[PDB]
Amino acid sequence: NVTGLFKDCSKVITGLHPTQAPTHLSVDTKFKTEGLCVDIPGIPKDMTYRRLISMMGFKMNYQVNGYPNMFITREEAIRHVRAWIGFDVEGCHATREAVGTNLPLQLGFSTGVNLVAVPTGYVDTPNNTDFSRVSAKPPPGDQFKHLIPLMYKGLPWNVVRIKIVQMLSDTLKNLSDRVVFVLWAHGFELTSMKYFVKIGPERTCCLCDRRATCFSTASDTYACWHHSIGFDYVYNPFMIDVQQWGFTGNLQSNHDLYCQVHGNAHVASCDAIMTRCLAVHECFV
Amino acid sequence: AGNATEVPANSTVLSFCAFAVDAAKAYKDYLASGGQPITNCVKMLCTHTGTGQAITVTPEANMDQESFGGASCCLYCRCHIDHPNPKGFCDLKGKYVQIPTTCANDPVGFTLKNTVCTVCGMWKGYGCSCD
Ligand SMILES: CNC(=O)c1ccccc1
Ligand SMILES: [Mg+2]
Ligand SMILES: [Zn+2]
Ligand SMILES: [Zn+2]
Ligand SMILES: [Zn+2]
Ligand SMILES: [Zn+2]
Repeated sequence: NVTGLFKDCSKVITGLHPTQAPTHLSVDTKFKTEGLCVDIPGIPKDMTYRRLISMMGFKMNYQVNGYPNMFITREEAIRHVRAWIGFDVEGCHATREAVGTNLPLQLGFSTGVNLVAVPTGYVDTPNNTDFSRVSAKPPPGDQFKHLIPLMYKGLPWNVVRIKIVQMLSDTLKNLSDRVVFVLWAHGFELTSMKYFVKIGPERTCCLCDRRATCFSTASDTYACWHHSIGFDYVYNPFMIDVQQWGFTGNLQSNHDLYCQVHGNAHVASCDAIMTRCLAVHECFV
Repeated sequence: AGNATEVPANSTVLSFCAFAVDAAKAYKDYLASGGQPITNCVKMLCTHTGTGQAITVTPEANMDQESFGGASCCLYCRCHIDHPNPKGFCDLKGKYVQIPTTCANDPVGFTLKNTVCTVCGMWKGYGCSCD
């Protein structure tokens, strides 16, 4: 029994050396015997490998005192309706040196904002994990023909996460002390969040008494939506998956049951708008 | 396509430490809250007639230790996150780590909490002979 979380997406026909494999599963077959591994002097470590590691399959069901839960109940999301931001990501597929994972390409929000990111992955090396640009291809299809030009109009993630924090801060400073991302089939969005979200115990702003919604790696400091200028990370966000509310079909068909003013332009921000719209109609009518 | 590296028993803890600002504190707090230790480490079949040093190029477990592949005992390697040292490189990946048999249930936690004596090469409190 295995998971897709941290799946090795390289095309290397061998596993890893016992000293370099992150897990027993990833050790090369030559080293395995009786449920354990053996060191084989004469079969050396690899010092040049680059192995793309998949960020699909995160499970945020931790129960740790002092750490808030990311996924909240419908009743708690209702109480924080002013914090609702619809969120959707259109991804691209890993290609050439790797195959088997999706990388964020277009991040859409119910504020109408679309951000294009350079296809970046988590690549294991003999020394560390290297967060770097990877070869990617837009999904095989014609409804994703709008993504083909975006493969060259993307920004590095260090800029993208700064723009997300800036947009959320501009939108939510006068509305709420939190953010609640409103999702439909949260899997890929949660994967995308690894690229711009950090978690931990509840903190206060460095400049005021309001709770911290942002974090800066550069200064190791926390800030509210009012003082997050220059901040790169979303800190302790909340979220909910509208798909899990007992809906039979897809996002568009359920949204169109209540609303006729949000046509499908087939962009990430459009799905994010439809998600928040459906959540409002379902929760308050 | 691709090759699975993990088991479902590690999903919660790896996901939690993968998103944390301070992964080390997150893992210790996870254990303190009753969470299970990270499993699926690279445990070695060895003679147990080794030198007993803490971090070695070959398994060096003695009769009181278990040998493991170093990357599998590193929280930062296990979560695919940044390493805390200024150079950003690992000291366990590429080596073998000898863990006391009494602590073999949580190899990741042991390496996070303990230090290697720079004089004798043994773990402080677990084999370090000098003061
Ligand atoms: C040929 N590839 C493998 O044996 C492998 C297995 C698990 C994780 C990474 C690589
Ligand atoms: Mg979408
Ligand atoms: Zn503030
Ligand atoms: Zn609508
Ligand atoms: Zn490491
Ligand atoms: Zn010593």
